[PDB]
Parts: sequence; C-alpha cells; structure tokens
Amino acid sequence: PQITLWKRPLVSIKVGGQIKEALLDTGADDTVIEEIALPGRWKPKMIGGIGGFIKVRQYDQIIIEICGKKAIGTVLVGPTPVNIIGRNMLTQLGCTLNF
Amino acid sequence: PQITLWKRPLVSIKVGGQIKEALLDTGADDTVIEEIALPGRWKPKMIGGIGGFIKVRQYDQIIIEICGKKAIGTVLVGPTPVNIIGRNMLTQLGCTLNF
Ligand SMILES: Cc1c(O)cccc1C(=O)N[C@@H](CSc1ccccc1)[C@H](O)CN1C[C@H]2CCCC[C@H]2C[C@H]1C(=O)NC(C)(C)C
Repeated sequence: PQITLWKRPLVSIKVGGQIKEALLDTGADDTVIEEIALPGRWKPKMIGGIGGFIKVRQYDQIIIEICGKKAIGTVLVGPTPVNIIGRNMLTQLGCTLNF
Repeated sequence: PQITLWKRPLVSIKVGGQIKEALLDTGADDTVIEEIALPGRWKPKMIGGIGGFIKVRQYDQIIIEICGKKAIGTVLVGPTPVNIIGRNMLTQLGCTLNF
C-alpha cells in the first residue's frame, strides 16, 4: 500500500511473542524496541539520536511481523521512548519514499 | 522521485538561500536544521528523541525546496547531528511511504 504522513505512521508489530505499536522511521538505520525478552546472545551497540548516543543490546536474526508481513533481522533493545522500525527492516518490506 | 532505503534517504534541499543536505524522516514530527541564518523572530523550543532533549529556535513561515517541489512551514534550528526533514514538510511535498 501507500501510507501518508499527515499523522505519525504507527503500525502494529509482533516481536518476541508480543504485540506492540511501532513507528515506521526512514530516519533510523536500525530497529529498536523497549525492554523485552529475546533469545540468543547479544552484542553491545551505540546508536546516536538527536540528543546524543545511548547503549542498546543487539540481537540478530529476530523475527517480526509488520503489516501482515515478516521481517527477520537485527533488532536493538533499549530504553527507547517509542518502538522503531528502521531502514534495515523497512527495506525487507520493500518500502520506498515517493514524491 | 522514488527513493529506496538501502541507505539513508539524504537529499539536497534549498533553505535559507542555502543549499544543504538533509534526511527525509517519516519518524520525525518536525524539521530541524543545523545552525543557519533565518529571517523573522523565533521562539525557544525543546525537542527530544533518542539520547535526550536539545534546545532549538522555532522559525515559522520558512520555505524549503527539494527536487523541484516547494513547501512552507516551521523549521527548527539547533545542534542536530544531521539535518531532518519532518512530516510537517514531507506532507506538503506529497511524500508517501510505499510497499
Ligand atoms: C533511532 C536511530 C538509529 O537507530 C540510528 C540513527 C538515527 C536514529 C534516530 O534517532 N533518528 C531520529 C532522527 S535524528 C537522527 C540522528 C542521527 C542520524 C540521523 C537522524 C528518528 O528518525 C526520529 N525520532 C523518532 C523517535 C525516536 C524515539 C523518541 C521519539 C521520536 C523522536 C524522533 C526525533 O528524533 N525527532 C526530532 C524532531 C527531534 C528530529
């Protein structure tokens, strides 16, 4: 489909067995989610937002349902205000910006 | 045009009589540019995100240009690591998200 930007592009997602609200974010390289339990070993990571950097746990090959679709990739977990679907996941969905 | 997200969706914009590079951000409610001279009076504003909050100057009635298309609205000026074109401007350009 086509999503307009008159309001925040919020969608429902399923990650780590839970349903959540997330933001389709072309301004994010990564997909980051509030504290949640994911399987496997993680790696440390720094991501720089508008107010500076923070540390998050990096899990790889994590499954996520988004827009009746599935994306399997890197998911960062940390103290984020909003759950974010970054470009690494958006590209798996075949998202493009059009204007 | 149609922009893919394999890499950051950076584009050239014409703002404040200046040509700058900025990121088309569907996750940003607002548009914020690094230090730049703009006409009119401003009001202080705090915007937050990953990493915390920063202080910015809010200018209204600012015109910007991206790929031959123009839009007018509010532009925030402050210490941002990357220039962000938010939804307040993306809508005016007829920018949508497709998949
Ligand atoms: C989450 C993330 C990554 O994993 C990797 C790179 C950047 C980001 C990141 O924070 N990107 C942001 C743009 S600010 C930005 C900073 C550096 C580079 C590019 C953009 C988000 O797209 C938008 N971001 C989405 C969201 C992040 C959690 C807090 C609530 C909003 C805040 C909003 C935001 O920051 N809005 C402003 C108006 C202050 C610009």
